[PDB]
Amino acid sequence: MNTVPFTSAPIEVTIGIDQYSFNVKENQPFHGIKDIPIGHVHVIHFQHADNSSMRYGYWFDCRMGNFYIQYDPKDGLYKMMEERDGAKFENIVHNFKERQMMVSYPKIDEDDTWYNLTEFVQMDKIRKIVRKDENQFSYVDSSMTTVQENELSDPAHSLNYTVINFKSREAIRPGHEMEDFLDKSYYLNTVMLQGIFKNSSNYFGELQFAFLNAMFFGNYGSSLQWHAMIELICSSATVPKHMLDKLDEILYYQIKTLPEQYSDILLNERVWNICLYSSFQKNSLHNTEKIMENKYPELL
Amino acid sequence: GAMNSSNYAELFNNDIKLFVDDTNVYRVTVHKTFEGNVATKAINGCIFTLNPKTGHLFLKIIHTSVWAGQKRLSQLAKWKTAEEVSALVRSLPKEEQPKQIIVTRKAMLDPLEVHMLDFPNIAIRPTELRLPFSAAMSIDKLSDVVMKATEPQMVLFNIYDDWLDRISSYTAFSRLTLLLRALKTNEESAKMILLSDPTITIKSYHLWPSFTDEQWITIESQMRDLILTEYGRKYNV
Ligand SMILES: CN(C)C(=O)Oc1cccc(N)c1
Ligand SMILES: CN(C)C(=O)Oc1cccc(N)c1
Repeated sequence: MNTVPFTSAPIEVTIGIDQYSFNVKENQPFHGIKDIPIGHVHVIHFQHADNSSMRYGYWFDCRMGNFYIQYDPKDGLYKMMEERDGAKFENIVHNFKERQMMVSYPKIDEDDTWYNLTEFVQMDKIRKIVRKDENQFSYVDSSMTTVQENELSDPAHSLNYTVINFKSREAIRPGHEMEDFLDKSYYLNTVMLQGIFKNSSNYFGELQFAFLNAMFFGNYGSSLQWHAMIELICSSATVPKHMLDKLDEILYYQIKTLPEQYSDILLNERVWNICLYSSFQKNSLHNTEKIMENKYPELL
Repeated sequence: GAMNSSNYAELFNNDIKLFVDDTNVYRVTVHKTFEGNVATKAINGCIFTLNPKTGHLFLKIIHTSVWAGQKRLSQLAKWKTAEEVSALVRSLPKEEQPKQIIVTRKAMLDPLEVHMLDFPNIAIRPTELRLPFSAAMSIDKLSDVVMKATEPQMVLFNIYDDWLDRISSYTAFSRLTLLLRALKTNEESAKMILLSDPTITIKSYHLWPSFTDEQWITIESQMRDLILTEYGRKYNV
């Protein structure tokens, strides 16, 4: 179990750690988060009390270094940093734990939620979507745009998700226009899975990361990406059976975890009704269809 | 964007454009089987592709053999239309290819767009106008090259005959749309207006009679009466 210490909390802020969140008052004696489970990526995220504008945060993996948070009064945000001096870090953490100035990552033992939301998400793939190679952790916020969004403006600050576009030469084989547009199996299995992602685990990892950025930061381009990746599978007549069974599990836990009051903006009515009721896989997402129908019957 | 009453003069500017109508591509007669069930028999159809500025009509005849052994024919018809339009554009010299293609039914947008991915600078547009292009197929000579076809065939016509020697393309299009609206709403009583007088004939190389300018005004007036009436006979007014 690892620790992310905070230098201080000079501004009132709601702090999130994965799916948990807590309020910290201006200048409250808060010095970080302990007992963070090893073996998973994590996200620590922030919303200032004075400016709910800009949710922002950092994706990290404590196996890749010792990381802490420090408020920057010039740029006006909580920044993640790496501490290269190992004995300095251990000494900092042990003092803060001794003075009980840290919150405990509050995982319930029966609870697999975070594992189920991040099963295929790897830090190395996050760092290729979010390019800032001098750091081991990745910054994301509500306003960052995606590569595909830029085509339709600062490249350094973009989310480099895999571009999916159903009306594109990559998606449509010359001479198979109707076939490839109505059955996207070619595009899913050959172009994306065999060609670009290499395997379905990398595909699911990007889908999961896109959902998490949509949910935690209200990142609109990430929501677009999540839905596009769902639609590409559902619109394929030919999908490996293990992929469909895993997709159903993935989506089920995403829908389970979604705030009930954010479903109006985070869920695209057209994609979901198509996927669950019109698509080739309309009968292949039993768990997802049952939770959607019992929790968001309005959308449908 | 969508083509409507507001931007109607754009049809007659000097940017090449084509209307594409797919109504008459997949055509059937519905009949009873010996067992008393219902079946369809397809008949020949056509794609109606019209340059509104010149009157250049590319009439691609769709022979019933193209449906043999195929499923979901109404859906296939839209993709077949898009494939043929795409093939037509690729056959034209660059300086004759359209800058816009306007489809008369919105269901043609995605099929044409996918077939034209190679042509990103050709705009595919819908329209809000209720254009009466199915109604060409009621002109006997048109009913006949389509029905007589024994194989796929492209037939080239000017749908305005020689009108552009005397009127503008705006006026020619308006005449065409009035005749076709007329030939829709009531084929029989609108068939009388054009040839119930035996001294006005069509040249061998034309679709409409050689009306003089004054006879066209009379004819056009008779067609508007027909359309207004039928709109009464229909709605009782
Ligand atoms: C064989 N004929 C004379 C023929 O096509 O009759 C029509 C019918 C309707 C409109 C026109 N223009 C001509
Ligand atoms: C390229 N096409 C549309 C074409 O030339 O159409 C015409 C025009 C005028 C007379 C004839 N016979 C055909």
